[PDB]
Amino acid sequence: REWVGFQQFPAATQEKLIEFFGKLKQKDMNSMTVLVLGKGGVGKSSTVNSLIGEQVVRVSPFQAGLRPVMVSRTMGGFTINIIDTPGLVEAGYVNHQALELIKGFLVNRTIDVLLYVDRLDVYAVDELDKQVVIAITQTFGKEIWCKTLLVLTHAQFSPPDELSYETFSSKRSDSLLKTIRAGSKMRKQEFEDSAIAVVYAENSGRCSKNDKDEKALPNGEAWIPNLVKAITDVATNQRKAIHV
Ligand SMILES: Nc1nc2c(ncn2[C@@H]2O[C@H](COP(=O)(O)OP(=O)(O)O)[C@@H](O)[C@H]2O)c(=O)[nH]1
Ligand SMILES: [Mg+2]
Repeated sequence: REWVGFQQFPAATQEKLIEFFGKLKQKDMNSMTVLVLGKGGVGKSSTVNSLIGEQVVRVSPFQAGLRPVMVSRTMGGFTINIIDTPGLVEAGYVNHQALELIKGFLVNRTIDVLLYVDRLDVYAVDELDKQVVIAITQTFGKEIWCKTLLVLTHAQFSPPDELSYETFSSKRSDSLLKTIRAGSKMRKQEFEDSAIAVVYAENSGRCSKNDKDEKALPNGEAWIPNLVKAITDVATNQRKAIHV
């Protein structure tokens, strides 16, 4: 479908997205496919709707047995495909049936970028997070991690008491990255080489805006263009995409 949501982005965001997608088109990539994975309730669907700028997937405090969905939008000969998914944990365990459904849904498809999504405003990683990584590695292979971005939602979180945002967020992202390294079995150099970048998101209607009317992080940066910059970076990193 035509990309109506694009028209609703502020000019400053439009400008950046055109630059990013324009770079892909120059390399004769006239489309890209983004897979989104995560536990339930972390804002996967919300982040998808933020990226498309339309209500294309269902958001809810409760996890609906639901199926993967591909949302596709096209503009000036360029097409973005984003695959939203059911959560990867159920009742304190990894949901392997969800993973198999997702994998089944991906047959024949080429995945340019994985977004592995979790919340910023969480105080610990636990064994379940590592098991989610382990299961993703078993389903798609170790190589998925060289095409992945860690996306942390609820970025407008303000930590309690004396704690700085920067200390809290660097600890949260570090702990997750170390979990990815552990669950993927990657050696320290191998892991450094995968170069997994951390991107922040705030899907709340109450998100701060910068002075160009763009949804902004506490540092003032426009987060939707940041995330698109990171996606298009990974899409064109010349590591091989993920075929299933
Ligand atoms: N404050 C805030 N709430 C969010 C954010 N992302 C999602 N939510 C809320 O968290 C709940 C789950 O969101 P959803 O997108 O359905 O998560 P999913 O199960 O991972 O697909 C919903 O009630 C959303 O409104 C975020 O960045 N900030
Ligand atoms: Mg969802």
